[PDB]
Amino acid sequence: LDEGLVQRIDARGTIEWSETCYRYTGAHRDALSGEGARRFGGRWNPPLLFPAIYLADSAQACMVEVERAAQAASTTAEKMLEAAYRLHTIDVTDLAVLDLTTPQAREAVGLENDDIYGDDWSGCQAVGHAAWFLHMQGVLVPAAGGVGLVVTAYEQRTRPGQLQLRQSVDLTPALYQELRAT
Amino acid sequence: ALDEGLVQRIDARGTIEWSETCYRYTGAHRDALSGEGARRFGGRWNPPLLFPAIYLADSAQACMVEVERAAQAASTTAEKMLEAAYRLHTIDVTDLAVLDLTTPQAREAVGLENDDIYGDDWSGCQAVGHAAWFLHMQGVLVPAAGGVGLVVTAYEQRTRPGQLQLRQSVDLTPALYQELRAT
Amino acid sequence: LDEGLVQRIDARGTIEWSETCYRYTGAHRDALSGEGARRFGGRWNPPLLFPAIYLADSAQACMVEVERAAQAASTTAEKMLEAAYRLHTIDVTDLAVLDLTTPQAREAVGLENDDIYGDDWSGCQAVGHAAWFLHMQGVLVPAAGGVGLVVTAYEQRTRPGQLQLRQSVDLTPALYQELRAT
Amino acid sequence: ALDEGLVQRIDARGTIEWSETCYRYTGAHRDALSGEGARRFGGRWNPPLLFPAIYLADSAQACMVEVERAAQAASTTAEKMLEAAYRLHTIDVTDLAVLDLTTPQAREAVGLENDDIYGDDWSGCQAVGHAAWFLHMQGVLVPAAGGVGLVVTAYEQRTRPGQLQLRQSVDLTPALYQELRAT
Amino acid sequence: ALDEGLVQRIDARGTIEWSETCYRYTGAHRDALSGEGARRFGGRWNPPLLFPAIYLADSAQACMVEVERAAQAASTTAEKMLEAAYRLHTIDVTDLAVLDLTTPQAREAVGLENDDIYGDDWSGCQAVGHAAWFLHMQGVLVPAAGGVGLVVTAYEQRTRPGQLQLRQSVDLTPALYQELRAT
Amino acid sequence: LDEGLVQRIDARGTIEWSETCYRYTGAHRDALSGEGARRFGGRWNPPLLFPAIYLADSAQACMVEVERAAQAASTTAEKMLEAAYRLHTIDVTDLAVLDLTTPQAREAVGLENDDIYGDDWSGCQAVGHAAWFLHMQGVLVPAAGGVGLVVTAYEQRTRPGQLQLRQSVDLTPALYQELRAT
Amino acid sequence: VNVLASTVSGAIERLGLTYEEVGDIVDASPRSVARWTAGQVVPQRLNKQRLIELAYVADALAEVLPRDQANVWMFSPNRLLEHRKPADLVRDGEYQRVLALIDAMAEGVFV
Amino acid sequence: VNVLASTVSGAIERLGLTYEEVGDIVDASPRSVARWTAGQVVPQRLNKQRLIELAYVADALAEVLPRDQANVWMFSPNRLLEHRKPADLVRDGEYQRVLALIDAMAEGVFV
Amino acid sequence: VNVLASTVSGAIERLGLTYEEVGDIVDASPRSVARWTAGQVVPQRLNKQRLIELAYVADALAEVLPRDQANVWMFSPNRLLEHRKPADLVRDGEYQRVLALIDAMAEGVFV
Amino acid sequence: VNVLASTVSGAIERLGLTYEEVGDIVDASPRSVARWTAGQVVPQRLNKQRLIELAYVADALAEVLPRDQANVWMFSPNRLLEHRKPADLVRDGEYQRVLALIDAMAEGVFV
Amino acid sequence: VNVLASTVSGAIERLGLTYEEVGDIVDASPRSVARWTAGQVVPQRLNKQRLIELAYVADALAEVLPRDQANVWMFSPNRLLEHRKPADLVRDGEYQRVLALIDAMAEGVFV
Amino acid sequence: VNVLASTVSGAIERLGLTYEEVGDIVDASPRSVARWTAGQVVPQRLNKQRLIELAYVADALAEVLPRDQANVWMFSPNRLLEHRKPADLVRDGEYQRVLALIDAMAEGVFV
Repeated sequence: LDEGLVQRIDARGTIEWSETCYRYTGAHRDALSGEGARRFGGRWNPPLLFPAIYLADSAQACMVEVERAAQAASTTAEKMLEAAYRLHTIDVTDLAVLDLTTPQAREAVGLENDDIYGDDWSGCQAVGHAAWFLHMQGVLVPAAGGVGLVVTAYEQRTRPGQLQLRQSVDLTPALYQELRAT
Repeated sequence: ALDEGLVQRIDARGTIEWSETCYRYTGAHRDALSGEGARRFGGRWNPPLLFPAIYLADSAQACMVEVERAAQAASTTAEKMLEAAYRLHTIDVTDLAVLDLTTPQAREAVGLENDDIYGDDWSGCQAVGHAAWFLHMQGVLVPAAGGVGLVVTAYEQRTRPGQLQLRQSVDLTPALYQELRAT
Repeated sequence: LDEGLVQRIDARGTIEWSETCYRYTGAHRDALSGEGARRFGGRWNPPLLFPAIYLADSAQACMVEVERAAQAASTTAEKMLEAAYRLHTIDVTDLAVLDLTTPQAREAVGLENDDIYGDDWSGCQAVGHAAWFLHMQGVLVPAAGGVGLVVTAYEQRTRPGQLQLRQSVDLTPALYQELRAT
Repeated sequence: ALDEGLVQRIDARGTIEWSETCYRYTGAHRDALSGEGARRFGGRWNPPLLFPAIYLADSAQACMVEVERAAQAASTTAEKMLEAAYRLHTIDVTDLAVLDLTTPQAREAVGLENDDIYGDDWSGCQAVGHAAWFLHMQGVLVPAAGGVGLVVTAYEQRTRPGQLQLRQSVDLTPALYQELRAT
Repeated sequence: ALDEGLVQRIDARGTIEWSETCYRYTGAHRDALSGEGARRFGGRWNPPLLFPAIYLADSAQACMVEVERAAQAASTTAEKMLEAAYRLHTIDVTDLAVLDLTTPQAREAVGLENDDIYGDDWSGCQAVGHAAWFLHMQGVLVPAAGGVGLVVTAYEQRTRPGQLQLRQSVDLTPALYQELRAT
Repeated sequence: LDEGLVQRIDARGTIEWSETCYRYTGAHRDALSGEGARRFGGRWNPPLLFPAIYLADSAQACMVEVERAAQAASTTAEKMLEAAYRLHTIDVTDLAVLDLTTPQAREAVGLENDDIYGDDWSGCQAVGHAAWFLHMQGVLVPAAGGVGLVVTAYEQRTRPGQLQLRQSVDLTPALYQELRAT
Repeated sequence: VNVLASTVSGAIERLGLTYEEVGDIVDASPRSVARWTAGQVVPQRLNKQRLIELAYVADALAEVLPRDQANVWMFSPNRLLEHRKPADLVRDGEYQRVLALIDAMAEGVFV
Repeated sequence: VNVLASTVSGAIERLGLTYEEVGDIVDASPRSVARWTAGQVVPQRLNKQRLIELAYVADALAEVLPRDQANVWMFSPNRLLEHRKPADLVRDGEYQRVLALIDAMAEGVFV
Repeated sequence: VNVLASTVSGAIERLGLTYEEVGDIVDASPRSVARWTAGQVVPQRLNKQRLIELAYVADALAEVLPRDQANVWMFSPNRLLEHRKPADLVRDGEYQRVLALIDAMAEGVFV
Repeated sequence: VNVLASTVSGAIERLGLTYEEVGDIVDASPRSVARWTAGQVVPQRLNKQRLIELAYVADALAEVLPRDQANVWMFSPNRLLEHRKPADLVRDGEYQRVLALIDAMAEGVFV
Repeated sequence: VNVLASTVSGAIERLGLTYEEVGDIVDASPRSVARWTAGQVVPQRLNKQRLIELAYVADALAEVLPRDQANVWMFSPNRLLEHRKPADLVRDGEYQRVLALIDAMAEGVFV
Repeated sequence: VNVLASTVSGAIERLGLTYEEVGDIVDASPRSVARWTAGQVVPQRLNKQRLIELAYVADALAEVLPRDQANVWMFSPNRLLEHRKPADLVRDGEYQRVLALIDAMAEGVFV
C-alpha cells in the first residue's frame, strides 16, 4: 500500500455524484451484492478485501459491458443472455467518489490508457484499493460505453438511500439489441 | 470427502415442506438475506467456501439465545455486544424443502448427537449440511439451544420467489434483547 | 480401500482350487518366495503390503510368461535364459481363491479387457489387495496362455501342504522351445 | 558412505571357512532360510534394503539367549512371547567363508567394541556387515550374548549347494525354551 | 527495503567535511585499511554483503573503549583478548564527506536514539549507514561509548588519494591498552 | 575433503619460490587483496573459505590473463582497459608453494589438461583447497603465458616481506600493447 | 444407482461433457467414468474429489451460460484466467478460482 | 502526518491498543510504532504489511463489538479460532481468517 | 455391517484396543470409531486410511506376540524404534516401519 | 524528484539501459520504469527491490568496464555464470553472484 | 589399487559399461571414472554414492540377464519403469526401484 | 596417522576441546572422535564435514583470542549471534556465520 499513492489520492479527494445507473446480474442475484467482485477481483478492486459493485451510467454503456463479458466467455451477448439475466436500474445519490473520468485525473494517480484497456489490472486495482482504504464510497471510471461507477463496501460506507434499486427487468436478447442500439 | 453412505442416508430421509415466521439478527448495515458470512467463515451447519448460508431461529426468543451464544464466543454478553449496531429481522419462510433433524430418530440416522450440536466441533454438522446442499435440499431444520433453527443453503439459486420474505427489521438494542429473551 | 469393492468381492467369495502349477525363477531363488512381487508390485498386487507368487496352470502358459518378461527386458526368451533360471512344478491343493477366470466374474469386480492387458495395473492391483484383505488365499486370473494363479501371503494364509514343490529343472533355451510348442 | 578405509581393513582380515551346526528361531509359518525380515528392517549386523540376512547362533542355548533379548526389546519375556507360534530350526553350516570377529584383535581391527555389539546403536556393526557383504564374503561370525552368532548375507546368491542345510524344525514352546536355556 | 523517507531525510541532512587523526585496531596480520570483515558479518552501522566498511575512533582512548566492548561481547576482557596479536593503527582522515550524527538533533532527524547506538539491535543504525552509502556519502560520524566514531564506507571506490593515510602501526599489548585507556 | 588427495599433496610438499610477479587490478583496489577470489571463486580456489591472489611470472603472461578476462567479458583488452586498471609489480620471496608447473606434478595430484584449460574448475579448486588446508602458502600453476602463482590466505600465512609491492602503473591500452608483444 | 453418483452424473450431463472429457479432468479412463457415474464398482484410478469439484463447476456455470456455450467455455482459453482453460484449472485442483470467476460473471463484474 | 500513517493510526486508537500491543503484532518496538503512526521516519525493523492488516481488522471489528469489548476480544482465546487469540492470528499472517470470523459475526451465523 | 468395517473391527478387537486408544491413533472420537466399526454412518472427522493401517499392524502383530503382550507392545516405548511407541508410529503415518519390525521379529533377527 | 529514485536513475543511466531493458529485469512496463525513475507515482506492478539491486550492479560494473562494454556485458551469456546473462541473474534475484563476479574481475582473478 | 575401487570396477566390468556411460550416470568425466576405478586420486567432481549404487545394480542384474542383454537393458526404455531407462533411474537416485524390478524379474513376476 | 586426521586433530587440541565436546558438535561418540583423529578406522556414525568445519573455526579463532578464552568463547551465548553459542552454530551447519564473526573481530568492527 504505497504511501505516495495514498497521499496523491487523498489530495484529489472526492466529489458527490448523483446519477441513474445500470447493472446486470444473473436473474437470481441481489442487485446490490458485491461479493462476486470480492471473490474474483475486478479491474478496479483487488480480491478478498471488500465487496465492489460495478455500474454504468446508461443502459447502452451497460450493454457494452454485457458484450465484453460475452466476449471473455468466448461467445456473443445474444447467446449469453439465453441464460437468465436481469437489468437493474439503480439510483445513486450524493455518493462520495474519486473522479477518474478525465485523463488528467487518471494521470495524477499514475494511470494511463494501457491501464484502463490492457490485460494488466494491477494499477487500477491499487488505485481502487487506496480509495477504499481512505473510506471513499467509490470510484468514477471510464467505461467502454460511457462512465462507470465502482461502489466499494456499499453496506458499510453508505447512508440510507444513497443506492436505491428502482427497477429490474429480464435482460432478454431482444432487450439487449434494443438498448445496445445507437 | 462427501461420504457416499451419508449422502445416501440423507437422501433416504428426504425433505419436508416447512413454513414458519423466523428470525435472524445481523449488523445493522447487512442485508437481511445475505449468506456470504457463513460462506466465508463456515457455520455450525455448513463448511466454508462452497455456498452461502443463512441462519434463522423459529422464534424471537430462540434468536436471542443465539445472540447470547455468539456473545459468549466473543468473550462478552448479549447486553454489551448489542451496544454495537445490530438489527432483528422477521422473515417469513414458505414451503421450504428441508432436511428435518428436529427429531432424535432423524439425528441418529445421520450420526449426530447433542455433542455435535452444542460442542466445540462443527465437523459432523458441517458434513451433514454439506450433503443436504449437495442433494439440492433447500435447507436443514435443526434443534437449537433456544428452540428450532433453520439453515437456508444457497437461497438465491434454490428458492422460488417469495419462499423467504423479509417482513420487518428493527434495531436490536440491549433493552429489546432482554424484552424478547423473556417474552 | 473401497467399501463397495470389498463388499462385492466378499459376495463373490472363493472356490477351493487344486491344480499342478508352474513357476519360473532365477536358479538361486526359492520356488515359493513372493518377496519380489512385494518389493516391486505385480499386475495383481500393490507393492509393499504382502508377498505374492505368480503361477501358471501349464508349462506352456508359463513359457508364454517367460517370453513376455523377455520382451519387457527388450530381448528374447532364448537369450534371457542364457542366465540361469529354473522351472518349478508346484502342486496346489484346495486353495481358497477368488475366481476371475470368466469375463462375467471380472465384470462383477469392475475389471474389463484393458485392465487385464493394458499398461495400467491399478484396477487389478486394487482387486488383488481387497482379496488379500479379506484373507482369501489367492486369485485365479486369466493368463496369456491359460489360467494364472496369484498366491497372496502364502506363508501366513496356507495350511500344511496346500503348496508343494514337486520338481525343479534348469530352464534352458532347449527346454523352453520344447515346452513353448503347440 | 561405504568407507574406503573400513573396506580395506576388512579385506585385509579376509575370511575363514567355518562349519558348525547352528540354530535359528522364526515364527512357525516362516521359511527357515528366509532373510527378508532383516532386509526390510535391518539387523544389528546389516543395514536395511540392500540384502537378505539370516541370524543364527552356534548352540541351542545361545539361540535361547537371543530369544530372551528379542522378548525384552518387545517389553515381555521369552516365556510369554513363545505363547505365539515359533519354531526352532537346526541348520548345518558347511565351509562358510566368513569374516571372523570372535576375537578381540579382530574387533579392534575394524573399530568395534562391546558397546557396539550390545548397546542400542547398531551403526558400527551394520557398517561392518555392509562392507563384508560388499566384499562378497558369505557372512560374519560375531560374538553373541550367549555364545557365537553367524550372520549369513545374501545366502541365495552367494552360497554353493548345501552350505546351509536345514536338518530339523521343532515347535519352540515356553517349556522347550526353558529346557534348552538350561541344558 | 531502503525506505524512501529515510533516504530523503539523510540527503536533506547532507554531509560535512571532516578531518581528524583517527584510530583503528585489527589483528596484527590484517591490513589497516581493509573493510571486508564488516562486509562479511555486518557492523553496528552497516548491513552485511553490500560494501566494505572501516570502523575508526577519534582518539586512542575511544578506540580502547571499543576494544573493551568487543572483548565483552567475546565474554572476556581487553587485557586477556590482547594476548592474541593485535595492532593499533593511527590513520589520518582528510576532508571526508560524512553524515554527521554526533548531535542529538541529527540523530532525532533520522529516527535514532541511544538504544539504537548501544543496545543489542543494530537494525536502525544499519539502515542509516546503508542509506548514507547508497547516497554516495563517504561515511558516517557517530557517537561512540568513549568519544566519536567514524564509519568509512567503500573507501577504495569513494575516496580521493590520501583521504585516509596510515601514519603508524604498533603492537597493541595489554600494557599499551591500559596506558592508552588512562591517558 | 578427500583423505587420499590431502595425503598425496602432503607427499609432494612445497618448494621455496622467489620471483618478481605481476598482477592487474582495478585502479582503486589494493594490490595484495584476495577477497575477490574468495567471493566468487577462481580456477584454483573454491569460494568462501579463504582469500586468494592470482599472479603471473612476467608482465607478458599477465597481459595474456588481461586478454582472457576481456574475452570472458565479451570484449577486447584494449576496450576493457578504457576502465581504470593498474599493473602491479610484486616481489615474492621464499614462498612455500606446491609446484604444479610440470605435467608429472599435476598428474600426481590427479589433474590433466582438461582440468587446467576446460570450463570445469572442480579439480583445480579441490587441489587449491587441500594446499591451503595443509598451510601451504600457495600453488605454482601453469599460466597461459608462463607460470602462475596462487597465494592463499596471504595475510595469515606469510611472514614480513614475503610479498612486497614494488611498483604500480596505470595499465593503459598503450602499456598493454607494449607488454603483450613478443 | 447410488445417489452421490447420480447427482454428480446429473451435474455433468447438464453440461454435456463426454466421458473422454471428464476422464481427462479427473484422471480416469472414460470407461471408469461411465461406470462410476452409473454407480458401478470402479477398482481403477479415479479422483473422486475432482469429479465432485467438476460437478460444482458444472452446476455453477449453468447459472451464467446456456449449455452449448457453457460446454465450449470449459475448454476455451480464458483471458481472465491468464489464458488457461477452466477445465484445466479444475483438473489441477484450482476449481475454487473457476467458481470465483463464475460468481463474478453472475454479478456482472466489468472485465 | 502522511495520510497512510494517519489512517492506520486512527484505526489503532479507536480500538485502544497500546503501542506495546501493536509492536508485538507487527514485530516492532513500541517507539517504532509510535513514530511510524506519527508519520516520522523509522529506520528500525517494522512490518508495514502487518500494521495495515491490523488496521483492517480493527476497523472491521468495530462493526460487531463496541470499543472496550473489541479490545478484550483481540486478546481472548477464541474457540471459533481453535482457542487462539485474534491478535496472534494477525501477528502470524492469518488476518484473513479473522476478517472472515468478523463477517460471520456481522451476519449472525449460529456458533 | 459392511465387510470392510467388520474386517477392520475384528482386527481391533483381537488386539483388545479400546475405542479411546483407536481414536487417538486415527484422529477420531471414540464414538466415531465405535460407529464406523459397527458399519454406521459417521459424518465426523475420521482417518479411514489410519484405521486400515492399524488393522494391518494388529493382524501382523498376532504372528509374533500373544494378545495381552501385543496390546502392551503397541504402547511401549521400543528401543528398536528410537524409543517410540508403535501406536504413535501408526498414528503418524509410519505403519510401514512397524510392519517391517514385526517381520524382523517373525524372522528371529538378533537385536 | 525524490532522491531515492534519482539515485537509482543515475546508476542505470550510466549503464545506458533502456526502459524496456530495465522493465524486463524488474518486472514492470517501460512506462512504469520511466515514471518511477522520474519520481512519479506508480500504482502498477514494479519490483523496487530488483531496481535497487540492478542499480548496485550497474554502479559496481562501471569500475571494471567502460559504458558500451558494460551495457553489452549485461546481456551477454557469460561462461563464468554457466552461460547465463548477468541481466537474467539480476532479474531472478541472483544479483549477489553478479556482484561477486564483478569483484573478481576488479581483482584480476585468472579465469 | 584399493579394494573398494576394484570391487566397484569389477561389478561394472561384468556389465561392460564404457567409462563414457558410467560417467553420464555418476556425473563425472570418463577420465575421472577411469582414474577412480583404477584407484588413483580424483580431485574432480564424482558422485561416489552413485558409483556404488550402479555397482549394486550391475551385480544384481547379472542374475537375470546375460552380459549383452544386461548392458542393453540399462539403456532401454522400460515399460515397467514408465518407459524410463534403468540407467537414468540410477543416475537420478532411484536405484532402489531398479533393484526392486530386478528382484521381480528374478522371481518370475507376471508382467 | 593420515595427514587429514592429523591436521584436524591439531586444530582441535590447540583449542583444548574434549572429545565429548567435539562429539556433540559433529554428532559422534567421543570414542569415534578419538579414533578418527588418531587415524583409526571408524565404522560408526561421524559427520566428517562437521569435523572439518570445526577445524576451520578453531584455526580461525586463534587469530583473535588466546587458547583459554577461545575455548570459553565456543560455549558462551554470544549476543552477536542472537545469543547462541558458536559451537551450536557449528553443530547446526552455520560455521560460515561463525567465521564471518571471527573476521569482524579480527578487523576491529565496532559492536
